[PDB]
Amino acid sequence: LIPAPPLSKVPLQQNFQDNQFHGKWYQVGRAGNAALREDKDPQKMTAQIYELKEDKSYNVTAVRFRKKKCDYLTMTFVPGSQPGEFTLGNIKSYPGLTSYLVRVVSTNYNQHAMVFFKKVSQNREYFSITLLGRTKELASELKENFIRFSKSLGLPENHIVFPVPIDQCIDG
Ligand SMILES: O=C(O)CN(CC(=O)O)[C@H](Cc1ccc(NC(=S)NC(CO)(CO)CO)cc1)CN(CC(=O)O)[C@H]1CCCC[C@@H]1N(CC(=O)O)CC(=O)O
Ligand SMILES: [Y+3]
Repeated sequence: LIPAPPLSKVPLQQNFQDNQFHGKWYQVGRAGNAALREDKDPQKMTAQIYELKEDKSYNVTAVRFRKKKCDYLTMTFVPGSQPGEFTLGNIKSYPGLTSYLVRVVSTNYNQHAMVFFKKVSQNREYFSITLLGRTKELASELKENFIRFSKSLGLPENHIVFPVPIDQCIDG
């Protein structure tokens, strides 16, 4: 594990528009401070649906292709006073999770987004950054910008992964 960065190093998308951020996003890139993992099984891409609710929170559902079937997980992001920042609803329901924070760093809403996550699980602090795309593939310039932002946070190139687009489940 590499140290979580001070929030002052993590920008917040100016004038965040929650109703433009809703809908389907693909995780085209991700970088975390965690385990690094050896595996001759390539990482498959996942999709996330940000469902904006009446209480202004998002029910975020991710889906992955696993054991020949589709596997879903939904988490509720509760808005803070600063637009684009969130905390986790019903944290007691997640075994081991004691702190959780979300910050939308940047997005143009119709193509891409970069989201920062910081959490404490079983007394260890983890953080990650994801590159979301409206499509499964994004321009090399957006991926390089994501790579340099991840680096700016102290993450080495080998912690950065661009999951392989697949057809199963995520075209949901
Ligand atoms: O985020 C993705 O798109 C791929 N993720 C992996 C990754 O980031 O490397 C998982 C993928 C994922 C899919 C299905 C199951 N389903 C299970 S646990 N299902 C049973 C377990 O049997 C529990 O409900 C059964 O239903 C678990 C894992 C989904 N993640 C949760 C995770 O990483 O644990 C997302 C879940 C929805 C909220 C946003 C969240 N992450 C968004 C992000 O990283 O950009 C932030 C975060 O991870 O804190
Ligand atoms: Y995730």
